[PDB]
Amino acid sequence: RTNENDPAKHGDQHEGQHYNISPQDLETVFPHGLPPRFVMQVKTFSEACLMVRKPALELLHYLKNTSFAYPAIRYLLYGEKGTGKTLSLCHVIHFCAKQDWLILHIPDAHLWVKNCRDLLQSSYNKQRFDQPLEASTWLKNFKTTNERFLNQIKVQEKYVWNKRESTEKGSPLGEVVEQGITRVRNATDAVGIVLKELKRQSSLGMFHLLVAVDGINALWGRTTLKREDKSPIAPEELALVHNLRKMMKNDWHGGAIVSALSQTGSLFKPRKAYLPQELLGKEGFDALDPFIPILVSNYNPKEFESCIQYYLENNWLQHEKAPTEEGKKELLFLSNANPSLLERHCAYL
Amino acid sequence: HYVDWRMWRDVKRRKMAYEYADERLRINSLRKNTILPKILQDVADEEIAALPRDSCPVRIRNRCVMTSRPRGVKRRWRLSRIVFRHLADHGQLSGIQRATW
Amino acid sequence: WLIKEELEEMLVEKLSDLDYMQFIRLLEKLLTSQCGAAEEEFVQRFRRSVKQLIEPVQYDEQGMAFSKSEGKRKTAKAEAIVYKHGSGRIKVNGIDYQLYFPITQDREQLMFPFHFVDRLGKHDVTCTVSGGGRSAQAGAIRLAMAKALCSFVTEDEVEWMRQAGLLTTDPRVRERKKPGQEGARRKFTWKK
Amino acid sequence: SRYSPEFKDPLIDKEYYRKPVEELTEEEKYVRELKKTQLIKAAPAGKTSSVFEDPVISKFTNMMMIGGNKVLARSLMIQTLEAVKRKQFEKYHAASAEEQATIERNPYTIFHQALKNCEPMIGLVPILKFYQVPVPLPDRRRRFLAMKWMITECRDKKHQRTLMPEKLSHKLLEAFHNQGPVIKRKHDLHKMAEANRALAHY
Amino acid sequence: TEADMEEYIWENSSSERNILETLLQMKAAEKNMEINKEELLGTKEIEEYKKSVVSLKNEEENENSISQYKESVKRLLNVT
RNA sequence: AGUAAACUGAGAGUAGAGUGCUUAGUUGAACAGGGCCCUGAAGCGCGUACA
Ligand SMILES: Nc1ncnc2c1ncn2[C@@H]1O[C@H](COP(=O)(O)OP(=O)(O)OP(=O)(O)O)[C@@H](O)[C@H]1O
Ligand SMILES: Nc1nc2c(ncn2[C@@H]2O[C@H](COP(=O)(O)OP(=O)(O)O)[C@@H](O)[C@H]2O)c(=O)[nH]1
Ligand SMILES: [Mg+2]
Repeated sequence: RTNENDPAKHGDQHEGQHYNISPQDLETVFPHGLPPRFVMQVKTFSEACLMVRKPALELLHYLKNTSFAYPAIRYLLYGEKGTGKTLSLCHVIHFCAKQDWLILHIPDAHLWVKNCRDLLQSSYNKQRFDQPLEASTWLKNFKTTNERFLNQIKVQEKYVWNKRESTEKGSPLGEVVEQGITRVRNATDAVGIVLKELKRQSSLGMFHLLVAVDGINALWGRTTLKREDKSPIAPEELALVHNLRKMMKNDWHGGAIVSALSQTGSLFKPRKAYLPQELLGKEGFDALDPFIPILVSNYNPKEFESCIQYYLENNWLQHEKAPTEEGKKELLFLSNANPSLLERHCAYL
Repeated sequence: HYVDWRMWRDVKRRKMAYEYADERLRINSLRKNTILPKILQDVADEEIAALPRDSCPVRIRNRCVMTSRPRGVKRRWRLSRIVFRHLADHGQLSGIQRATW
Repeated sequence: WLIKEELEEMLVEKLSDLDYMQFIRLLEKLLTSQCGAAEEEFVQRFRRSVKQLIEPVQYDEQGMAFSKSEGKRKTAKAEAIVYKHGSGRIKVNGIDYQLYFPITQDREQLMFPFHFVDRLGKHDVTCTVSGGGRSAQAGAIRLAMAKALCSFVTEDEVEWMRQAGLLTTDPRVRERKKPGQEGARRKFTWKK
Repeated sequence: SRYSPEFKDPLIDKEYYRKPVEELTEEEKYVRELKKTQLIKAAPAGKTSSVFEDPVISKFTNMMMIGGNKVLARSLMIQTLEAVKRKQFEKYHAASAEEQATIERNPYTIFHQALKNCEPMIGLVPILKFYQVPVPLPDRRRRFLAMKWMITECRDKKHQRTLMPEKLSHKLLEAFHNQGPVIKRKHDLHKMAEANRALAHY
Repeated sequence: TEADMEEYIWENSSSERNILETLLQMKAAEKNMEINKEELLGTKEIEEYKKSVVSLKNEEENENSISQYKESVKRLLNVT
């Protein structure tokens, strides 16, 4: 536990201690993305406490040393399953949001590339496919996270939604987002327009952009979605995926592209694929490189004690032997300091 | 002096099939392909049909050599199950013991 | 006492059950009659009498001590090397135990011996397993680890493990299907 | 059984082995000495020496098992425990100080108390003289009947699309509070026993 | 084609092109136009980077290889 | 009791042909305590009766 709640002052001195996110900030900045199990824990406890760690502090120092004049640099948080990459990305997202950044956050790319009942054909490009439901979902999440910047940011082009309906240069980005949401048919197109406008305006310096993409390995992998002829679909055929790759490019400046690999839900990948190349594949490695790889691993004994004491204080560990050092040692044995295994045991312990 | 007229018929079928095998082989190769004219394959079909019915290998049955039983014949010994059991239980078959594991 | 067949062979004679009972009762009376050495020697001619092997502690090139053992379950075989000192690491087929055994039941099987002797985190283990299903592999690794740990735990601890069942090879193996019945005991649906 | 009759079931209890010699009686000393000579079966994979071992819950899991999916059975059991704890936590948080004392929050305590509430004192067997007759139930039968009744009630199709964990948690809380169709079933059994009282002399 | 070689070759490779591009971007931002392809590739840092990348691409991938690669990338990107 | 149950392979035979048969393996439990009207097996025996 730390008294410091501002995400710009805390550093290594706070290592091994929880950092609280207020409910209002959780709602605004993080209406999505956060792991389902941590969401259940937050619902149970009324406390969104993430222990600060070297990975998150490192990437915060990276973003403080970043020069927006530089073309946006890529960072890649990689590791095994349940090492907390998602929560580190969320922590840094909170930092940038409190720093007034525009957070272009992708909660998970695995969802975008599977189980898409609504798969129409993009009007803007008849050779691609749209995912109106997911487009609307992410548009709503982005609006929730950056409503303030939504109005402040204007468009710089004419965008035709129908033969008679269009949006005009200089209009606020709110008009585009509203069109995408209400007119779900235009959802993917609005997502692409938003990505383009945010990229160009970050280049112009209207704000500072953090492109925080979770499970980035999905983009350059494979897809299970099948055409009306049952043919397989490659990722580029998904306008969302192609636009997200365009964003993953570093050609633009005015921000940084942070990403976090995630095997959870990955397609055709064996359970043990956790290395950057093994996940991204040749195409993904080639697209991301250059990148700064940051490892996320199990807990150390200090952070293990911090997590256990957090659960004990919250009384989550309602069993009698949980405070006992023997129970602590058994938890360490079973979870090998793995955050996800530890929590998935503590849930019924 | 075969066991029965059915075994003798089978022997005749075997001899006829062996004699006419190559002609049957080539005619069947001609018939089963998608290159030659359909008229060519039709003339081949009538030729194969005109070839003696008994020459067809399908009409060859694996009757027991020693009793001409039409069913339950082990292909490795060509003997009916009854005769195989008799010999095995009399120990006349090398290396074949009884069943216990 | 020696069984009736043993006595029959000893006497190269054919006895009866009542004959054996008479002889055994007379012998029992001879016991109870303060049989001295000169008599106990004769009696022991009719008596019949009714521990896990401690493997050597070998050493590596670096001089670190360890003990190697093996064990088989169903169709699985496991060779386990347990080091005198270790931080509880248990590498299976070059893989971490939790990764290799994605089932908490198998993890508990692995933990059972070391938990029983309260030596968790005091030994580093390398287990190479082969053959059989997941549960068979878990059982084989557990047996091998228990045997290897015997060398490092005291004799009383070894006896306690053996009593518990850690050190006893499992004789339960699949029973072969029998002809004319679906399973080893499943008789085909009784027609009528 | 491949185990010969000589084999004895292993005893898994640390305290039984740590008990001092002096406290042992002569009979207990003899038993301990004897066990050193007997053959012990290999331990079943189910039970161990964990301090969090509950034979009642293991039995309920085995009963709830279908076709050998012990993994799913255990998942369902733990999920029900968590759900019951969550509901109790919500009630405790929504309850005043005085009611917080009376509010329980231990899933195992609620589980066992509910099963005890669902145990049937008496059960009716066919007696011949056939007549359905009120007859006392052994404790094993009472516990088994309670478990089976709970599982059957949770498996009733009346619950539409509801998941086994939620269903079982709700039924467990109802029984814990001495309500629900399982308690109604126990009461129906007792009423039938009362009505057939006259036929008990058979 | 590159899909017809068992051995990855850093020369004329995506990684080589990308690292050269990154160096050019950094030096352009620094504004010192004292840079060239040969000048950038002649430094021992790029040698270490290419060595590590070749190791990762061809040899077995392990923690030691990943750590060496991370060290090289950090020294190249002037981040520590 | 590695039994039931579930699942997956392989073999016999044919040119081909089974949801049939044979066989290998995997996960893998619950009851085991009451009684004899019903079936059958006995002893205690009873009473029938013809060869
Ligand atoms: N810094 C932290 N603060 C609090 N809890 C944490 C932290 N890091 C990890 N945890 C706990 O670890 C659990 C497991 O993390 P989770 O699996 O969601 O992360 P991930 O790295 O995205 O992994 P996965 O590959 O499983 O998606 C989280 O639910 C959370 O409870
Ligand atoms: N409906 C609509 N969509 C647009 C318009 N302009 C841009 N977009 C969307 O914005 C995304 C980015 O556009 P852009 O990169 O310039 O098109 P591309 O380079 O040819 O793929 C596209 O995928 C479109 O879906 C427009 O005028 N109308
Ligand atoms: Mg994460």
